[PDB]
Amino acid sequence: CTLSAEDKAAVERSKMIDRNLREDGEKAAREVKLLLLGAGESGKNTIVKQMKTGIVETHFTFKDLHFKMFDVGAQRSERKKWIHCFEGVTAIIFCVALSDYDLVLAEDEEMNRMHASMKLFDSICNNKWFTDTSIILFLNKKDLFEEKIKKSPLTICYPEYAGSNTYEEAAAYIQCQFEDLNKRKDTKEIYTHFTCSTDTKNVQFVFDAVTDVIIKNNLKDCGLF
Amino acid sequence: SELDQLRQEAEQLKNQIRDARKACADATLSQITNNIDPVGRIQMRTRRTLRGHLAKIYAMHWGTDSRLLVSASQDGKLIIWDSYTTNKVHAIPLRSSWVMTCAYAPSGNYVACGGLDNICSIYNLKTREGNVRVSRELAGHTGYLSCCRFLDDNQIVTSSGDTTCALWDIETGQQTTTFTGHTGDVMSLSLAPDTRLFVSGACDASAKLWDVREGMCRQTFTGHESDINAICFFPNGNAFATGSDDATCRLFDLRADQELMTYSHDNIICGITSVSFSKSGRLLLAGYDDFNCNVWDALKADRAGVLAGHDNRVSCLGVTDDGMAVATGSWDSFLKIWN
Amino acid sequence: NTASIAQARKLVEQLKMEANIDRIKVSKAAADLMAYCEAHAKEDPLLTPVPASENPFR
Amino acid sequence: DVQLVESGGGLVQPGGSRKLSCSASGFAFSSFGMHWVRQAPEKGLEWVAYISSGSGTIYYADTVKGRFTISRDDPKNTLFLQMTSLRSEDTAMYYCVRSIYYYGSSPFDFWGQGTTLTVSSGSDIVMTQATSSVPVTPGESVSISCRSSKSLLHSNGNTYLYWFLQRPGQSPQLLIYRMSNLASGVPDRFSGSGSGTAFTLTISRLEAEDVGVYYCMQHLEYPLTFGAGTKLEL
Amino acid sequence: CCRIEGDTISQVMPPLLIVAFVLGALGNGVALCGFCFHMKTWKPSTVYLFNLAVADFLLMICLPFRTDYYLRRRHWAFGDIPCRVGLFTLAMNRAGSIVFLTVVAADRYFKVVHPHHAVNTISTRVAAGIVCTLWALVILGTVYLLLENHLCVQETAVSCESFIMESANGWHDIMFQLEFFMPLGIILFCSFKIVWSLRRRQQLARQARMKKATRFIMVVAIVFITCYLPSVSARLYFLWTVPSSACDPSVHGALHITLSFTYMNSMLDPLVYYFSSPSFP
Repeated sequence: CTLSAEDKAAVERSKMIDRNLREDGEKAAREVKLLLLGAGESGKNTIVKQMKTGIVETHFTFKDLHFKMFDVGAQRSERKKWIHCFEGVTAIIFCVALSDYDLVLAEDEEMNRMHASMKLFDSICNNKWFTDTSIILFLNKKDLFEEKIKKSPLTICYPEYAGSNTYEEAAAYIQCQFEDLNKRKDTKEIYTHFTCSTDTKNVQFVFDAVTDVIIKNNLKDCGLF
Repeated sequence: SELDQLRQEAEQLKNQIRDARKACADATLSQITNNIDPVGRIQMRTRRTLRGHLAKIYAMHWGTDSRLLVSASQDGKLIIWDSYTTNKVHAIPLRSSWVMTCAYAPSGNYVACGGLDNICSIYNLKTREGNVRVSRELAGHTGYLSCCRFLDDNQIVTSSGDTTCALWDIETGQQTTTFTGHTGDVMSLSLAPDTRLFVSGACDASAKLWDVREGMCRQTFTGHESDINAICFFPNGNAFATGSDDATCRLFDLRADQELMTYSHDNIICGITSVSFSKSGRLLLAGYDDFNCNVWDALKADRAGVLAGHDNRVSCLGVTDDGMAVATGSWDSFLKIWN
Repeated sequence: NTASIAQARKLVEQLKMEANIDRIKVSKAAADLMAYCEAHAKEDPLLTPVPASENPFR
Repeated sequence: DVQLVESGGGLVQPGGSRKLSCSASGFAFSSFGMHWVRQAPEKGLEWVAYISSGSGTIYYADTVKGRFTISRDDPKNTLFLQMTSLRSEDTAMYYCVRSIYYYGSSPFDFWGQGTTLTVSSGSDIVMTQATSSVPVTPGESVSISCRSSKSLLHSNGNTYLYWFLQRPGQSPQLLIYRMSNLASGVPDRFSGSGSGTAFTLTISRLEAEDVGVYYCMQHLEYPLTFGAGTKLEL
Repeated sequence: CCRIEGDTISQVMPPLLIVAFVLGALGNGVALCGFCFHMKTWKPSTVYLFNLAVADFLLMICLPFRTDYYLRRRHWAFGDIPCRVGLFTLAMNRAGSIVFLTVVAADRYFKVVHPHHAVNTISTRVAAGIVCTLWALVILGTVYLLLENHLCVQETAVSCESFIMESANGWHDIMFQLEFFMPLGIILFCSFKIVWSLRRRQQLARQARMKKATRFIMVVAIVFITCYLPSVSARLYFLWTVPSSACDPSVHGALHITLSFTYMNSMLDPLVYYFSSPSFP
């Protein structure tokens, strides 16, 4: 209607482009977007090789579910200017080393790597863009932490800690201290897993947390959340 | 200590600059402009709604033919739009889907984009093969690339989040000129009409005027209280306007080297993502985080109109080179054309 | 920590050239912007809307 | 490089059936609409059939409609012209033509070399060229005029006039695609102009490289009709 | 053809029908306005919920004529064809309401128990095809009511009734029993699986929002049972004693009362499906 032959053919080309865009969007909607975070090179690499310079794309499939895990390491800038790009991710995978409770960051004087991880977790968890985004917290290097906690007590890291110098009690205390940074407990869930250097069931934990997040999403659609 | 002496000398130089600005200011833009007629109420209607993006649209750019568009969204798709007919001329799949800027060449031959991959990718639109392929990928920025602007088919200035602006040679792919001096991450970029100078707004609440052919900062403009996210020259190239997170737009002059007028309202508290000027420069269009664009009397600091109709944050703005239409992009995956 | 002296010298050199810049009065710049706005006011389709026959987005 | 190679031509008895193939290489065959254009030994270009990208739109000339079949297979970049009930007027050299359609595109830009097939023994836009053969001195400007029965200027401002030059023993190439727009790879000494139904093509500083037959084609509406062809000699 | 003079019936049917009509009309009209206008993107779950609301509203449409029939001491003064249309629309919207409750429950089951299934990724166009096919099947199964004469004349008193007709209306009774019992089984199994899986997830079940979601998953089944069991049970009691209960006043009155609870279910559907969701604008 009031179109030339070239106009009609351009409209047909636009409709084909729309069709391919719809197919690409439907392909990308079934993918799981995960934001990988952590304080420096603590446990990101071991986790990455367990499932599998700007942003790093890690693609892996588990139980017929494709995962898109994004590493924002070596993006040394203001986080708030690009952290809204990951507002629609399924979950945040936060990697924390357990063995750096007594190490120093060496960038600031009298700075603890553990407390830097706590501050980064407090900023990420209570961020305005991640109000309803669940966090899969990974506590890296449990065996190294277990064998070094005998030599170095955790009280040099947490002065208010008064428990025994055992792996289980101090690990639970560290997990509780990280979960206490969540001020939005009524609207988001934090999943904590303790992972060794060579631990096979890390992917299954990520799949279970992502499945819980996906259940929370589907229930909204049904108008029942 | 030489360091304390140089800090004292820098403080003295800053005080001298501030005193030279204060002594040179006699009558503000309001005091001279309050005696002319206002623009009235500027009402614009959504003429076209460009659908097809499926994620938050982060950037746009108009063609110099004032008909062709390019838009970037987190789909990983650069869609080129025929705005007259709402037709998709091209859809460019991106290697990195975290795109935060896009530019369209003045000749119309090329499209650039960039983002969290720290790479400005040049796309050859008019190829012999009939597809849009990557001309080259410009690498060298250590931070996220926040804005890019074509000077010609071979020159491009790219803003980035490594507190550094950069001028590139697309024939060689090499770092021709590096612009340094910003403290925070540089978030916006705007070329002069003659492409002799350009301004950049960064996260240090500062705007700097650079020269392309000498590669060093001429003037530094301050006054904002938060992160500058938008910047745009006045159409004669002798002034520019900024937009930041403190809900204020400031107009700066290159010759006076001062802030002339603040475009702020009490009912506006959210940040400003995009800032664009009309063809005459009388209207200043600013996209905000409260989901709509507010047209400002650029000479009188009066809200000339509100461009409401986006369900999410208006992230990018653009006025055509003939001034005929303004296009607003937003995080709700829609582009709207206004007249 | 001796490398900060070069950065301080570069900063004070930038401030020294930025201070030695000829500045016209803000009234003159305001009048220039006002004259540019008035000279191109009729050729501004957003400020002065064109009829629907001349509007390509009709 | 972009190349279109035709195959399947040959001597055919009347009433027979033959299938033409057009192998495409060097370009994105899927995104291009594809045309069949034949030229009888009387030296006249005639459009035959068209298939769009995605095979969603198919057009035929009134003399081959319901008797010819055009199809494409995008996986292997081949264009097909299934011909049945071949008669003597189908004796022509069939060109496989490449054309893309968007804003600012240049359709009919690449033509294939052509395959020769031999058969033994009203509402259309008439495109008219007054001069069929004129002599020209090299280095001097020449003008080729074309006329149309219907105005080729559309409501969108496009005048759908195409200029083709076919050198002796060569496939036609596009020079001007919408009444003024110079094609890619053709010199700036070719210029097109006109308005409505009257058209002209100016070749300033003519060389022996410009010797051939010049055709004007309309793309306002199907079927696409060519001119008779103006040949430049000397 | 009988003469069951009713007085207790005409005192309590007009109030129940008036309340059901007004409440369901407002509720379903507002729910349809919210689904149509104030939602920018539709999903298959929204399509199923919208069609459930459409069935409930279409059932609200023809309640006023039933009410006017009941105030006139069960006298139908509208003609034969209108009686066919009214009975057909009542039956068709009841069957559509039941079918779309079942489809909503099966959706939720696949959304909660098999989250990563290909069924959850179907386009909304496939959802529209499914709901149109289900509407077609419901219309085909209910269309008989348009082919018969439902008016019974009794001393110049015309009564347009379907269940009280006789010992058996044909397969109608079989279709009336199954259209509750098969969806009852499907809804019970889906709801129990959903609640079981949700409570298995230790970390997800801790939230108050998940507790409210599980509570409403239970409440919808409770409402369906408590609104569709009385009529089915009364029909069974009448069929089992058909010779003794033929033209029985008590049974007839109880059956007429207990069919009002299906309209009450369609009236309560917006309260538990739309006005209860914290995410529906």
